[PDB]
Amino acid sequence: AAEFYKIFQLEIGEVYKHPNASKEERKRWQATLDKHLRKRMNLKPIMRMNGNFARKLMTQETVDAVCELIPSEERHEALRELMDLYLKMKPVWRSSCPAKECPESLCQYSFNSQRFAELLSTKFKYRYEGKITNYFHKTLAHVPEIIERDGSIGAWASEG
DNA sequence: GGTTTTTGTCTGGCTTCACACTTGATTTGCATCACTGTG
DNA sequence: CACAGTGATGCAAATCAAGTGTGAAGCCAGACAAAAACC
Repeated sequence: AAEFYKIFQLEIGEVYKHPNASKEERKRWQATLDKHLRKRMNLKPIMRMNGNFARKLMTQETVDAVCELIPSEERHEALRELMDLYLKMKPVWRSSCPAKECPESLCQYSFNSQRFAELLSTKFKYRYEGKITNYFHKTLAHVPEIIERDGSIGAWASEG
């Protein structure tokens, strides 16, 4: 979700049309996103991101509120489908027992991963060519093997 | 079988607690509300 | 889909206070009378 914050922060300025930008433009995008977040979702800017911020910003209303700052309807649809895919994927690895708490999300995880992969490769070409983050690689590749090997993922987390 | 312990009873009579109703008049319990905090 | 708080508020539910005449239970008397675990 911190990387999604960065994605919104970069896309609010329409980087896909302007490949080059200055740190002043980056700070402008920072300020606009932070203001609109505090105005609509009642959040605050935080220096290093935490779990409560992650859960709040991984909501459909996050994109439903940030689309007002970007003009492109194609970008609106792309962000909406990206958020939908991530929210479908989250219960698989956050469930305390995915075999008896989200079988519908477990049965189509591979198809959702393929759709997310193709969307990242095509519609967000400006960031994910030759560089993909560790956590997206893990989430898109190794989750079904982990759930088949162990039985659950969220039970073995470090929140305790 | 003996021996000791462990429970059972006997009826008249005593105290002690629960209840039978009803109409309010409190007092107790538990869910709601949007949030933090360790990352 | 982290989970245990954080306190004020509000409504459902439990307890009760008033009245007297009952039932139901526990126990007192001293004595007689069956089960049961070791020889």
